Amino acid sequence: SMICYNQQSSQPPTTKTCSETSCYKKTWRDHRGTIIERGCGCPKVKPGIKLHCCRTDKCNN
Amino acid sequence: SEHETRLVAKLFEDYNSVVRPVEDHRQAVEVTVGLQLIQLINVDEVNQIVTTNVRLKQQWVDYNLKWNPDDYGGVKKIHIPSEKIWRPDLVLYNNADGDFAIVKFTKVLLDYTGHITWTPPAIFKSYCEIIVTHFPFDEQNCSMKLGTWTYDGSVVVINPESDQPDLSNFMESGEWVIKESRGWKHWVFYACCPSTPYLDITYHFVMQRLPLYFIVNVI
Amino acid sequence: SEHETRLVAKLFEDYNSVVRPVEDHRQAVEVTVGLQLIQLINVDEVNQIVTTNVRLKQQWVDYNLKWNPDDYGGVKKIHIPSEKIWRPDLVLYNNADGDFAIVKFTKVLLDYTGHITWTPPAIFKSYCEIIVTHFPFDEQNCSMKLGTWTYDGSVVVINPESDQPDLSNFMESGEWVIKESRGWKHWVFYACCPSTPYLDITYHFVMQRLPLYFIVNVI
Amino acid sequence: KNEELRLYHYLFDTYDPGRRPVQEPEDTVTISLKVTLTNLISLNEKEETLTTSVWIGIDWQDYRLNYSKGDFGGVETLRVPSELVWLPEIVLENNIDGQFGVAYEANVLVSEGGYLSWLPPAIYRSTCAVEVTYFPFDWQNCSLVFRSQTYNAEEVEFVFAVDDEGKTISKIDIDTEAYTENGEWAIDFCPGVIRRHDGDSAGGPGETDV
Amino acid sequence: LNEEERLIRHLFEEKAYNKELRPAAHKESVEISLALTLSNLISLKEVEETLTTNVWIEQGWTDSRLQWDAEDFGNISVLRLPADMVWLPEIVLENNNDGSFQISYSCNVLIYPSGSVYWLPPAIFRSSCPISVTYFPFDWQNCSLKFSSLKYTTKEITLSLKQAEEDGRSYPVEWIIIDPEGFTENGEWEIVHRPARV
Amino acid sequence: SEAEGRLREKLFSGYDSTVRPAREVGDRVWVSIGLTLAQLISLNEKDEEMSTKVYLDLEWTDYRLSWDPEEHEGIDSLRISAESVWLPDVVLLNNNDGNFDVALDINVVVSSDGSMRWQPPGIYRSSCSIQVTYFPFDWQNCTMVFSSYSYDSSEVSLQTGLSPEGQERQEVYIHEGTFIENGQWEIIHKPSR
Amino acid sequence: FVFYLPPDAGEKMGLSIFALLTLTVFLLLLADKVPETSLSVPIIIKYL
Ligand SMILES: *[C@@H]1O[C@H](CO)[C@@H](O[C@@H]2O[C@H](CO)[C@@H](O[C@@H]3O[C@H](CO[C@H]4O[C@H](CO[C@H]5O[C@H](CO)[C@@H](O)[C@H](O)[C@@H]5O[C@H]5O[C@H](CO)[C@@H](O)[C@H](O)[C@@H]5O)[C@@H](O)[C@H](O[C@H]5O[C@H](CO)[C@@H](O)[C@H](O)[C@@H]5O[C@H]5O[C@H](CO)[C@@H](O)[C@H](O)[C@@H]5O)[C@@H]4O)[C@@H](O)[C@H](O[C@H]4O[C@H](CO)[C@@H](O)[C@H](O)[C@@H]4O[C@H]4O[C@H](CO)[C@@H](O)[C@H](O)[C@@H]4O[C@H]4O[C@H](CO)[C@@H](O)[C@H](O)[C@@H]4O)[C@@H]3O)[C@H](O)[C@H]2NC(C)=O)[C@H](O)[C@H]1NC(C)=O
Ligand SMILES: *[C@@H]1O[C@H](CO)[C@@H](O[C@@H]2O[C@H](CO)[C@@H](O[C@@H]3O[C@H](CO[C@H]4O[C@H](CO)[C@@H](O)[C@H](O)[C@@H]4O)[C@@H](O)[C@H](O)[C@@H]3O)[C@H](O)[C@H]2NC(C)=O)[C@H](O)[C@H]1NC(C)=O
Ligand SMILES: *[C@@H]1O[C@H](CO)[C@@H](O)[C@H](O)[C@H]1NC(C)=O
Ligand SMILES: *[C@@H]1O[C@H](CO)[C@@H](O)[C@H](O)[C@H]1NC(C)=O
Repeated sequence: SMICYNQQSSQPPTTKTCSETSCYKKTWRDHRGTIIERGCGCPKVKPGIKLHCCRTDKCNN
Repeated sequence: SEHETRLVAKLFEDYNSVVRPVEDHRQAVEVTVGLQLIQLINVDEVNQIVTTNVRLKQQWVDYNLKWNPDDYGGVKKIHIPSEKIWRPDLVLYNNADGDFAIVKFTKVLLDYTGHITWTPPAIFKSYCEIIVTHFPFDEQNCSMKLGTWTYDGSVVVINPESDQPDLSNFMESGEWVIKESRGWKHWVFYACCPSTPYLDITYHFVMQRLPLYFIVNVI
Repeated sequence: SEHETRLVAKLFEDYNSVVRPVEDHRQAVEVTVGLQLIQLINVDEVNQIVTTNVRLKQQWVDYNLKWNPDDYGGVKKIHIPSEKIWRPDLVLYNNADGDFAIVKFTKVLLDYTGHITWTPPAIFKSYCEIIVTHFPFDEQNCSMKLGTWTYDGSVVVINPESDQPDLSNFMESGEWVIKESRGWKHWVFYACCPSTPYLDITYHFVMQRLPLYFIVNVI
Repeated sequence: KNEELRLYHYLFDTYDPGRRPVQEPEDTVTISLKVTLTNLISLNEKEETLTTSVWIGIDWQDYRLNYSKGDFGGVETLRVPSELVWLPEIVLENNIDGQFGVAYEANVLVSEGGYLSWLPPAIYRSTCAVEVTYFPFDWQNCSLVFRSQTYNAEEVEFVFAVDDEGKTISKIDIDTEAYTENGEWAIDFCPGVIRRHDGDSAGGPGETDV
Repeated sequence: LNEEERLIRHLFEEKAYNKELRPAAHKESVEISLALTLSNLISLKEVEETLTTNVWIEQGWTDSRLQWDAEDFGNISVLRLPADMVWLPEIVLENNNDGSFQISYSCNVLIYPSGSVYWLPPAIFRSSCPISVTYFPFDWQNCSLKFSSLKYTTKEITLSLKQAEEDGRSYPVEWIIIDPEGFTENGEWEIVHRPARV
Repeated sequence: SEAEGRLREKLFSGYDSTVRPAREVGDRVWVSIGLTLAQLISLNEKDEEMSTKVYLDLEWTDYRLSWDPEEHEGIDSLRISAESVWLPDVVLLNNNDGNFDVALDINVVVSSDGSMRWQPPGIYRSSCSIQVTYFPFDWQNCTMVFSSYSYDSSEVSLQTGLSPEGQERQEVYIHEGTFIENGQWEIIHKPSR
Repeated sequence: FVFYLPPDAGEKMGLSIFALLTLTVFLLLLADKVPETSLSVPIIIKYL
């Protein structure tokens, strides 16, 4: 298993357990501000989205 | 109808439609949103627009529109114009080329407890990513993202009436069949503002094309 | 801003938009009319229509909208909604299937002298005798006759702003080249009425078609 | 609504939406402009028309709508219909269908220190001169000219909005997560430029547009 | 402005003019005179069976409330008012096929000291003209423009053709008026007859 | 007429056009609906829509708009603008283009006992499901569903509206002199339920 | 009637396949008239 962070932007930190070997932090900007999404895996992102995939425990933030 | 004439005169003598209908400004207005799909009008695969006929049922409590039925002849349940009260500013976020918000201002049904039911109709032209690789045997998932345009989640809360869109009055289409449909509520938080959420309800419909026309006339 | 609010409050306290804005009812309103051609949208030959984008600059003096700037904080010009004031009722007499009069009521600029400048946009759909004899090498001469629909020359006088239409902000047309453009004022007298002229201003445009499309795809 | 109603009466009892928020006539109203493109609907080549869906973020200041949170029980922001406040009449100049204004006149957000934010959405059909030489392997340069319809550059001034890092957003903003590409058109660049031009009469007031 | 504004105050505020009341006794009908001017014939769509016309409709009726003595108002002899201030017979094209019953531009009315009201609203009308295709492309078509009031009946208003004068003799105008100098013929349709009937 | 103006002022003193006429709580308003087909414009198969031009025939009773004619110089009928009186919120439910309303705002005829007759014109694009199997030798069954959008059965009750003939009609009315038949379509049955 | 043509004339293809071409032209003729729904097939399309 592997522990990843899964909270949204600037929210209190929360964690979850998952079977993938990578955590991901995905950051993008819309008309209102900056959204940060945290989870497991290494998803495919649309162009223009900052993606940070890491392979160790609790490495999102 | 003189009791209801008295009541309608009383209710809108000091009424304000700009500010939210709450006792205290620290309370959010609780709105229940349900989508009824009457007819799938068109799926334009070139411009990527789904045209549907819908009814957008919205339910909420107006704190200042309550009355004692015993003071007005036992009247409990009235119909008033929607133009003169506060409403949610529900906008279709992914509107392609139609109307962003409700433009047909039908009547509000109002209880003596201040409960408001408002079911205006709309023609929703929604942008949908259309996959044409399997055409005419293609499967399309198209959505309607609805939200309060100028109210965040701390001042107005929108709740789904049901997890399914209402399809009980849905007219059967000659070109598409709806295999599944659902509605999901989403909370969005921004890095600058940890405290205020932004709520949306995205209804989606998975549709399968009936391929007989293109089988006979092309293949 | 408070001086401006007070000025607007006084200017429209005893104002009548129906009355022609002159001191004496026996003199005419002096209006200057200029036409600015932004874009030649289309020349439809079958129904003999020319659709154009224009700005219709109208200048006159309202007698009742004067003030001394020293009594109002030095303000000299204000912006006023056009629906609040008297306007000339300029109509495209040779309109084909578009709008007869101005429908976009923009704001007017009003000076302390009483000078009003109003420059609303319009889409002019005008009827034009189309000669197809030399097609696709044809030259067309299409006109826009403009006049006060209900006011005659004895009560409202209209003069052209310049001898020619303004083409300073004309977008290039991919199908036509404007070779000539001019504007002529016409006085029309009737046998039953020798004292009241009927005034019009006709702006004509001599256009030459670029023939490459029909040379390549037909000839 | 016990404090929002108090604030509304405090602000809009003596207020004129027809007048600019300036203490002196010679002052200029500064307006931060951002344009977010939701969808590129089409480019009709025969009609030479670009159809787009946009959200126009407009930010400015109104000293007459100033208040403080502490004197109204903590009301940080107030949502009012856009007709009750002065607006800068931003219009798309190079429209082809005759439509200059926005599609939905949304509520304006009035914040504490007179800050006013307005995000109306619009459907715009604009003029695009289609350069035909390399059709169907062509690329096009389509323009969106935004300008105040009634005010000159000495009464209304345009600046671009800024991001969380303070960098000036000189482009069309696009929600990269929510964007669906047009089935025929790919957007390669979207620069934004503020232009200032000399007035119609030398020495008189100038004109500006984005 | 003085006598114009004085007359407007006299007619609409001193006399308390009511546009909802028709200018007649309860059992009397108002005589409305109608004429039509064809500015241009735009098209006759065959597949849609639709005639599109630019027509200026001339309406005349006497309103005894909107009368004055000219000598009491500085010899003023004509007034121009918005159509939303006076009573209108509300003449519409019954024969339309697109839902556009009403005239296009609601222009000013002209009122006179006798109480006569003149109104020339221009309009663009799409009407149903069924097509006879038997002799196509050598066919001729018979289209009509039917004008009536849906707000009033025969007991309230009376429709008639316009009466004109030549050499002191009156005649009803029994034709569509076409200005011969200004008319441009349609590209594929030539007009043979223009009658008018009540 | 001055007596007409005084009558109109008397009737509309305290009158609310947004309030249903119901003297007692629980009283229904009986609304009689008929329809006159002026022209069947089209049946577009590619859009599955029938375009018609019609005249509605709505009859009901407003108790508030009654008067004694002998106290008002014999006036027993009035022609009042429709926006000034309470209307049933009757709409075409199976519209295809998003339009629910009538084409033109006209007068409502009010009798001295409170009887209301409203005959607005309408252009309607209603939804028709085309059965394609025998095209172009086909026949189609196109419906126009009229209903009060807001009021339910306990408030507004509907009934089929009688023709100028005083009998229980079940049919769309067509004036046989002024109706020009569609060149593509022949009307076999035109009932009303 | 193509089967009544002699083989020595060398015109069987030039008749039958051009009849097919004409039928394609009439398919183009009906392409803008028939309903586009897929619940059933029009009998005229069955005949074509
Ligand atoms: C395209 O299309 C278009 C169309 O759409 C076109 O256009 C066109 O163009 C043309 C050109 O080319 C044009 O023509 C022009 O016009 C103009 C205008 O007209 C108008 O007006 C006028 C004027 O009036 C006034 O006066 C008179 C007298 O004189 C009177 O009567 C009136 O009433 C008025 O009065 C008023 O005012 C004044 C001022 O102004 C004052 O003073 C007073 O008091 C008052 O207030 C007029 O006349 C006319 O009328 C006429 O016409 C009509 C129609 O139009 C008719 O209906 C009538 O009846 C008349 O007729 C008669 O005349 C004629 C001529 O005119 C003849 O033809 C006949 O037959 C008859 O007889 C109107 O209304 C005018 O003006 C011009 O004229 C000129 O020329 C002629 C020849 O052509 C001559 O005769 C004359 O005399 C003149 O001459 C002059 O000028 C010139 C230039 O322009 C020069 O060259 C010469 O030399 C001379 O000069 C002199 O004189 C001047 C003045 O004074 C001065 O300034 C200088 O310095 C010198 O001394 C013409 O005609 C037209 O119109 C148009 N149209 C429309 C727009 O529509 C185009 O072209 C096309 N394109 C292509 C094809 O490419
Ligand atoms: C897509 O279209 C755009 C136009 O909508 C193109 O942008 C333009 O590019 C041209 C050059 O190709 C620029 O023209 C130059 O302008 C400068 C400056 O102009 C000076 O004079 C004007 C008054 O006449 C004044 O207002 C200015 O402030 C300057 O003082 C000249 O020095 C050059 O000689 C030349 O004329 C346009 O200005 C520019 N428009 C802009 C930036 O708004 C764009 O290049 C196209 N994109 C492509 C094809 O990739
Ligand atoms: C609003 O009021 C406060 C308190 O007087 C002041 O400090 C601030 O500068 C004002 N803001 C504006 C826009 O004038
Ligand atoms: C109008 O003209 C007549 C002509 O006889 C004259 O007597 C009168 O004084 C003039 N003025 C007014 C105001 O009637």
